[PDB]
Amino acid sequence: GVGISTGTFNNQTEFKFLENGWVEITANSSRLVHLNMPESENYRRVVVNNMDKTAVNGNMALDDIHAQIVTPWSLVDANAWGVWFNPGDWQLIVNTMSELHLVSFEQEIFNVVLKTVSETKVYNNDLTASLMVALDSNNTMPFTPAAMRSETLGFYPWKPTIPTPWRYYFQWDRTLIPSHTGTSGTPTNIYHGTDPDDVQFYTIENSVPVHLLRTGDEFATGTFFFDCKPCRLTHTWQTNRALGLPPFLNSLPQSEGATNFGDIGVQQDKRRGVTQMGNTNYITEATIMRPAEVGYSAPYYSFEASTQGPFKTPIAAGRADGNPRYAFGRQHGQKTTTTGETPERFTYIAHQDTGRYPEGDWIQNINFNLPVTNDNVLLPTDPIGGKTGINYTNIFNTYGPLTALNNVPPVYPNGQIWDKEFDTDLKPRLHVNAPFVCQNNCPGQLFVKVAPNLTNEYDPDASANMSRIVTYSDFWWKGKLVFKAKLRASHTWNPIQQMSINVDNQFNYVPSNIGGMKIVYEKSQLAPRKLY
Amino acid sequence: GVGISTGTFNNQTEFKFLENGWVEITANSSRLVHLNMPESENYRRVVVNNMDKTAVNGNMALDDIHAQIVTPWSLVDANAWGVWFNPGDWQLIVNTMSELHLVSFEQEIFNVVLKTVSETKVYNNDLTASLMVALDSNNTMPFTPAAMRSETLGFYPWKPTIPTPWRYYFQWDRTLIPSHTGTSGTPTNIYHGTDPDDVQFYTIENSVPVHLLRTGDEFATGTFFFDCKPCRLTHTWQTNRALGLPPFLNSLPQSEGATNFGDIGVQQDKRRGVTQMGNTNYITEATIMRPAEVGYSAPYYSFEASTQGPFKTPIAAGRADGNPRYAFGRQHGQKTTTTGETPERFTYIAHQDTGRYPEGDWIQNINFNLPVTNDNVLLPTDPIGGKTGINYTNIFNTYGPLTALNNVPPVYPNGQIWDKEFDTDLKPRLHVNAPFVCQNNCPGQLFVKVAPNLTNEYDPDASANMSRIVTYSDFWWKGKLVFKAKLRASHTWNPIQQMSINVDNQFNYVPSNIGGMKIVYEKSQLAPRKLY
Amino acid sequence: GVGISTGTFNNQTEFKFLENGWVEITANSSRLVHLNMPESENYRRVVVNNMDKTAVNGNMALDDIHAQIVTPWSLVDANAWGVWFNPGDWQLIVNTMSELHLVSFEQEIFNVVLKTVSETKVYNNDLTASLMVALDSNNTMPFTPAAMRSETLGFYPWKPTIPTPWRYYFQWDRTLIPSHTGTSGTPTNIYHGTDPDDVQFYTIENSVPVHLLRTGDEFATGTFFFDCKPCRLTHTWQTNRALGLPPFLNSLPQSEGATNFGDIGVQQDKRRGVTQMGNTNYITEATIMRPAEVGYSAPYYSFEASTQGPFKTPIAAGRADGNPRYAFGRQHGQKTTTTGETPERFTYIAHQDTGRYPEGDWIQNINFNLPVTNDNVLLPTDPIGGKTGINYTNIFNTYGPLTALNNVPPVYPNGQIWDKEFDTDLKPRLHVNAPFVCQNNCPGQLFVKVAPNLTNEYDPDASANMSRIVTYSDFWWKGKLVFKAKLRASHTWNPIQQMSINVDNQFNYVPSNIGGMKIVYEKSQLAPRKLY
Repeated sequence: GVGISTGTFNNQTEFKFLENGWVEITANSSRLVHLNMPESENYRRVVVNNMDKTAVNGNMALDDIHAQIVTPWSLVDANAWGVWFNPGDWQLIVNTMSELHLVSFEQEIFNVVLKTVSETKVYNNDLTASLMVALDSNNTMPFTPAAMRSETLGFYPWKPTIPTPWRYYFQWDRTLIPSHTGTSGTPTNIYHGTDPDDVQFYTIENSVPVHLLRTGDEFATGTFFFDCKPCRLTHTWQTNRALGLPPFLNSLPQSEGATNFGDIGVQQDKRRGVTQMGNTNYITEATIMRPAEVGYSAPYYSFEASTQGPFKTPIAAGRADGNPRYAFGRQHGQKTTTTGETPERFTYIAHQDTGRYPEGDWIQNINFNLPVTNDNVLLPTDPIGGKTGINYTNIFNTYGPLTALNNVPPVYPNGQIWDKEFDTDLKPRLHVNAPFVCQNNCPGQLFVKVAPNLTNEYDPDASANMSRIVTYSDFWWKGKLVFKAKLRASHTWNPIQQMSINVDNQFNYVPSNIGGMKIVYEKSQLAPRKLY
Repeated sequence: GVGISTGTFNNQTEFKFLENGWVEITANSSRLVHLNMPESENYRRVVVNNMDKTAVNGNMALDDIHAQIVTPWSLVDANAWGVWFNPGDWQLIVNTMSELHLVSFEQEIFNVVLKTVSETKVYNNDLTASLMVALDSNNTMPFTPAAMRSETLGFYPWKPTIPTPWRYYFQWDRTLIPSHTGTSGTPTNIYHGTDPDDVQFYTIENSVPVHLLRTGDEFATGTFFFDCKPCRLTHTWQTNRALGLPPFLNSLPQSEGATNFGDIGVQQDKRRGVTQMGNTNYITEATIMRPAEVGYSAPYYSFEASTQGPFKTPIAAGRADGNPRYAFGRQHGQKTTTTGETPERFTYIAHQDTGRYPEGDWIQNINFNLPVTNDNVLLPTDPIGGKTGINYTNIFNTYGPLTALNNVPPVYPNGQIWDKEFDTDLKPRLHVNAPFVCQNNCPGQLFVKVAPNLTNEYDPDASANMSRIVTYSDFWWKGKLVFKAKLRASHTWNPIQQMSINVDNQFNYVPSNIGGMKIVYEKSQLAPRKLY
Repeated sequence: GVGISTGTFNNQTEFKFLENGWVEITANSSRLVHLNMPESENYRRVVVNNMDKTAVNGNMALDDIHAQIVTPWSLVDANAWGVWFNPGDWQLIVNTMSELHLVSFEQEIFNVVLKTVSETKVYNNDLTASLMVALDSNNTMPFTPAAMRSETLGFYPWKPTIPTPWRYYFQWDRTLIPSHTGTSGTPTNIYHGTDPDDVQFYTIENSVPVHLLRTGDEFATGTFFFDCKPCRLTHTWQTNRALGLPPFLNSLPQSEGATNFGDIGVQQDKRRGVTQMGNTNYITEATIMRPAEVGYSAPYYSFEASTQGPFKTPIAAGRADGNPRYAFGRQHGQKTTTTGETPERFTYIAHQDTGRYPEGDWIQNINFNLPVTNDNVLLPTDPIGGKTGINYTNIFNTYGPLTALNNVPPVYPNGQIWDKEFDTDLKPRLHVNAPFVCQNNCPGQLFVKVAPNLTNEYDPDASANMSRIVTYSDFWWKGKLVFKAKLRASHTWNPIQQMSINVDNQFNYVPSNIGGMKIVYEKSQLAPRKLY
């Protein structure tokens, strides 16, 4: 009713230790969401064209041209690690567990309170107004993860959070011929328009049922059950130079110190083994036959153009290319007492050794006369195309049927948790934005809107926008996310790397004297893992 | 007891011909293994740094820098084809069978005899000494196939074989900037050390239970059961130029001879068919649309660098790149009466036609004015980067979603049989060192050590190494490997290629007058196979 | 029999994760023990009198006078943490667990091998000689923990260890009047003898049954079951100044920085609360009434004399007094490749805040005129007895009925595990040498001896010692120690302190190039714990 609560606040993380070494992690996240009324109750088709910056030669990468439908609805996203875990629970997980599954997810919206402003300002209660809630359970509306724009719910359970205004990409065409500082003419930079065979205009009213929650009702999305593969919390260190049986050392050091080394007392052209160079007698560590390849090379800072513009070719694993950079604001980890619109940024350097170092590659003639001449070698310091700053490693792809990679690690607290799978015939082997991927069905999105509050002077035949009573809602969101983890076992004599608190990172986990909080980024895959 | 045998010698290969065309091949292999006591009963951390050879400009491929833990244990490896088959059984298999499965594997160690030397030299029996045996059934210790260093058991049932000293790769860091003969400065060549987050020190005592076998006991590893895909003993010959319906010959030869040819009596710009060149009217054999691609191109003699140095990028299929070179000694096929430390070497040229011929590739402009000019073509004789000895085929990768390949063929007798699967998220499609790959569980490794035989003057608080009685063991190893094969059927009018003995390879299978034996290499995939 | 093994080597640590958050830790420890024959097959009564060092005035603390029975038996002690755990398992325990119980213990002696030396030296096998084993299950013989002399078994599973020769304290009397550098006469320093009412001569032959193990038998002590209280792996930080409700801050900082503080905006003589100073109006943090007292003060470096000499009064908790110092050799953690008889030493600084800081104490008159004069205060800088270097805190005891303490933390790897309880009427509340204490029954001690090997010329009526054949044994010891632990839960927003590997302590867990190992000391009680 009017004076009866419809739910309970719960932001606890429960660890249930089943036997066989399996744990169930139930993460409860409760927030107070504050929502304003839409600036315009109509769907808009907007085109963004930044030719002022791209007409300058050499600024192709600064392209921001697109077309989007702007919607009077807001999205409630909880697809980020920080919504569900604090630094302590994250430490427990990444120090005690080895793998991690994703079992269940459920949401509720309760304790809705709608108010109106009258201008001093007076705030009255609209006991009869309503909040429209929609849940796209069938996944008809386009998927839109907020964690890539850093627009999820806040990371603090005691701070009210806002939802993000919903919008999606409309089709368009765009051609942008690249150039450089010093081109003669004017490269083609035109927004072509829209292809009528690709137009797709979605509406929440025509696709999903909408509930009208007043002050005393409750919305509960039933528990969605995932079916995915487990994310590993252990990293690998073995490249192709550390796979298999090492060479037998005929001379071992006698006075163990700093610069006393061992010696394989056999000439390199008189050693035993297998090699994939069928015209050479040298058996070394760079030449011996390994089972497969750990990682691959890819053209870095390469821009492929398609029917809607240029985009950076994504890289699977990093070494700075391949390392994701996160920028975010005060709701999502930045010091809540800073001033200015400059976001906080960090580059996540993963622990896994699966990337390449292009300054150490080279290609030499098949004759293999081992002291290489200049005409029989291609170095990462040789001009390709006549460009002093472009070498062959920029146009090099070594992805073949022998490549072994690892999935991306969880990024606390700004990374995604789950992700949609592409609705194509041949699916990609991994995403670079989320460790988990919903294969067939993925949790539905939760849209919220505040119902129109009309005045007594409303004319539908008026070109001007309708006149509404200034209304704003605040409700409570609750979510339950259930994981299944395995507890890790020690297989080495030596201890391993763990996450801990020390004198340097001490004040990142406690608030300041003025209530300033922050959530620094923590690494997930700490413990090593034997690859082969 | 002391005078009771604990096992039996069996080195027979049994062929059980079940109906439906399925055969069970039970290979029994018995050897007499001779083991010395460890040179040092401690684990050693050794670093090998060969900067004396790599400080010379142009010798990057001669890198042998690494770090390894040297272990007082020895490994007993039987993962090679020659341990289980002689030339006759191999002929029978590769001439009568079509596919080949891997069913079962089991090992036993029996008839242990431990002796001590007293210095003339007197050899006494230690009836109370013990031999430590460990079996890593859970696969905790790092995998180490010996067939890549040619350190498996011997290939002759009447020759005593030795086990190889066990060791494994310790983590390290290494950067080696490549150069050539004629570089100005000194390229960076430094051994950085070890990253504490990747240190992994394994011990047999802390990971596996150890049995202490005296003179009258017996160790038996239970039968391990594989679950893999069958290796095919038939090769394919069809490239992309021999797929589908040939063109109709309107003029057929009338006087069949040597140089009388047929003629497609239709102009090339007036033929019917499908082509993936949507701007040309020519339909030829180089242009017509084939279902997919058989093979791929890969950058050959390419060296990718990672956190531990440079390594050769492995190639799936060869045509000399892609063809494995095997070097080995007198236990593994070399003439047992040769003198010198020079190993015997051979390059295995496979029968399958899935590689490329870079001297016959080229890339031409999309305009396709068929008599090509110079500015509209890129040949394998054009300098890339200004290097006379490097052309575009060295930096070329044509591996896409349309590539069809074949697994690697068995290499008798020096090739591996089975292999571990990489413990990564995304697994490689094939290994280049073994036809079979254990997907989840793979047979455990068998470590042997001779227990410490202490004297009466032992002080644990002495910095010097302990004083031991010179002890050596000799035991008997038995192994059973069970395959399942299918018998092949003839589908062509013409006979096929078979392996046979002739006047040229006659004395490779019989011993000399001084007892000299040898096992030459034989090819496995002889019979053709229709690909499409 | 002669050529049949009687046991198996097992040095694995198994973690069985039962549900409800309880884990069973089964630690298996296997060693190869080397034993020589006794230097004399008789019991000796020896008196050690070091008057050469104590006759010098001021050297009372260098007293080493005592009387001991030296026994031809050796003790096999496994009461140390390093025998059962390596750094990895210790990291797992002290990072994942909260408490720790002690469930079970069992030992076995197997694979006995006895040999004789003949002098070059020849080592023959005595198939008929025997090894005497005794197990004091009824605890008749005096208890003797070896970990206080650092004489337990070795910490490395791959190094042969020796047992310690057994001996125990015989009664004696001793008076040593203390003095200083500059005393006039000669203080009384005399060894009085033995009181006939306290003589106690124990023998293994008259108290325990002895088994005679030949080459082919096995001794197994049944599983002993403890019943003790759990050791906590969490430390406390709250002293008496951090107990209860803090004072209300009427002025809170507005510009949170480094030196911006809060203010209790109430005068100290106008505050509300309870105080145990019934004649003062001041309510501060040093004066407010706390529930009880956390810790106590004790006279530090105090020497109490009794009927057998002076001894240091033991201290419960440390802050350097109260902090135990461990000295040990190459079997017990020191670098196994060092040279010299200097042992390695470390002082264990515990994490718990329960000690005192005598430089911050003082006693002032009961009148409590707050700005203290000199005649109304006693500072830690005031001479007591006229001695410039002795203040009142040296003779101060604040142990009362309001004192709350914590038990001692486990010390890896040199600390004890369990301990006997004193057989007195009123028992102490805690020991300072072991976290666990056997209340009624404690595991029996395991004595080993090599049986006399007589020659053909033996006369019992000869005053000279018997002539024996030089004999030495080596056997295998196995032990199983079962703990029950609870897995810890996170109750704070901030992470906690964990043990980890880093660039500084990296090479303490991996061996050198010459096989040099070491076990550095690790702290046990890392995570905080709310006391009140």
